[PDB]
Amino acid sequence: VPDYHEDIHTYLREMEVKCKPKVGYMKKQPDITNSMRAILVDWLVEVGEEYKLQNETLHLAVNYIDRFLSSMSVLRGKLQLVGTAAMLLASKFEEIYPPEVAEFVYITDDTYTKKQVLRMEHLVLKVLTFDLAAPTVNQFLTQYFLHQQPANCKVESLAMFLGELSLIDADPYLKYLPSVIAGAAFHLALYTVTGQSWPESLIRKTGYTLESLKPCLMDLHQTYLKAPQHAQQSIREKYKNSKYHGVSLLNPPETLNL
Amino acid sequence: SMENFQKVEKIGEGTYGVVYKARNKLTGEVVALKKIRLDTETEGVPSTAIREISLLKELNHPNIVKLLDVIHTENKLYLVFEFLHQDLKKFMDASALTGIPLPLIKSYLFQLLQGLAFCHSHRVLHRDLKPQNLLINTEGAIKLADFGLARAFGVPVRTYTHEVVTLWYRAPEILLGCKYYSTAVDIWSLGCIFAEMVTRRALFPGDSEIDQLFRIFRTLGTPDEVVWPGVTSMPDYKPSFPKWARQDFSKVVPPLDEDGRSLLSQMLHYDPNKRISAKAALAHPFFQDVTKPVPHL
Amino acid sequence: GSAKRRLFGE
Repeated sequence: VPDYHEDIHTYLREMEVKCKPKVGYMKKQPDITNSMRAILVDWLVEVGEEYKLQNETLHLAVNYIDRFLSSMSVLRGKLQLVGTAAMLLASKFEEIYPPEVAEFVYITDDTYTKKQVLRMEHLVLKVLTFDLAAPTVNQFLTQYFLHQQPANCKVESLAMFLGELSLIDADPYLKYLPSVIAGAAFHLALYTVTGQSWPESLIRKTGYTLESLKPCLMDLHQTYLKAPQHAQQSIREKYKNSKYHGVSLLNPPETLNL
Repeated sequence: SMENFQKVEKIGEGTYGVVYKARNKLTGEVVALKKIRLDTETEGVPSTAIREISLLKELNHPNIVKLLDVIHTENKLYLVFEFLHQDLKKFMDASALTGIPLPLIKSYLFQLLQGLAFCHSHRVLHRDLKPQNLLINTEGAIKLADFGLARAFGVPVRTYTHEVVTLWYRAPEILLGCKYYSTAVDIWSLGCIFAEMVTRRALFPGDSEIDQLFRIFRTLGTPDEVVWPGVTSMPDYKPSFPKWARQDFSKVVPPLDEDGRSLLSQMLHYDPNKRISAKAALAHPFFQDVTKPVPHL
Repeated sequence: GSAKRRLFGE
């Protein structure tokens, strides 16, 4: 809807910064770890395929978690509750048909009650001061796709895959803003399937050159290289289906030429 | 909390509870209070709400209604809004024989589109613009309101909720059963509302999906593959529809001079890709001479 | 059809 491409993009670029969570946030959280975070996000991924939600809801949910765990020290028993409650929130925000709450109790395998989920819902809401309309790695990729010469579901798919991979890894990717992570991905995903690269009309639109991307780009590449060997695979299995053109089986480049 | 508000009358009731005129006992400020009923074990905070707030929270504009506070009290939610005199459908009922001064029309719509263009540029769809939903004040401002059904869109757009816009203001791409829609739907509505301001009576008043299409058809002409490539391939399109033809707008909208007509139709385009937008509209020649006259209430 | 699960010590 080119009438407001830029006008939206710009707004968004400015919103991330606002809805950006605190980098080493896990370092002050006394009873959880970047490690357990992943077990957490990795699961949500899995929840997302079962209940047939949107990629958006993942990215939204992850981010509510990150933001929230940026302010409330939560204990082990409860990380899962926080994460269920945010899934629910991203649901209510973004799906036409949000899963219901009992369905969300069910996927935690009756850990918490109904009340509890709903009670956290609120806290998350209060703590987030109702600011749930976040930009996501998804949002930007979606937009960047439009500058695709020409479009190619594989590249689109891989782009996603990658992008999503970063949800799991609190370090570094908590370092990067979604617009970059999405920059880091789309390129990576291009060069791989078509050996092209960050198209110049996105240098112009986002003002991010190859160079500026590099530090995201390097990390993103590792993370891609080592994806068959990471502790959490739920994403990887996901981008095995035809839905996503089998991209997780594509074999990444072995050197980024950067 | 509400320990500090006094309810005054109940102005309006909607969706999930009521809507009250309220004054703030410390500051005097007259406010509108929309209570939202929660309840544990139910779906929690309902999602009209979640969307209603988060989106409203990020929409700051003279012509978007202003959220002041949201008061989370464990058992209910209260949205605190600035109070506005009355919605645009009373003002219009109240001038059914008088009329609306052209420069108030001209102005109300400027404003409207200013609010909407901020909405859109901030990737929020309103999805329920109609008179009951536009509030005005003594001083001649007008603001988009009731964001109940608003949602944050993406670019490009995804398939959204198809059950959408009040029948009368529902653009055809929605009517004819579309899988995708966007901003255009916000502009069908102003479009209509525009005319409704001019004639002081509904443009296309239908009482089911078919009628509302027909009325549209008997005005802007049965559409074809030349004025809107894709039509005869949209899901709920029937070859059987009748091929009425276009009335001249000088019938449809008799008081509108040359330049309103122009915008009215650029607003009322069939093809959504082509249907005018905000910021686009604003710069239209209708609006070269705009001002801010004060409404006779 | 199998994603329910209890992630940690509660």
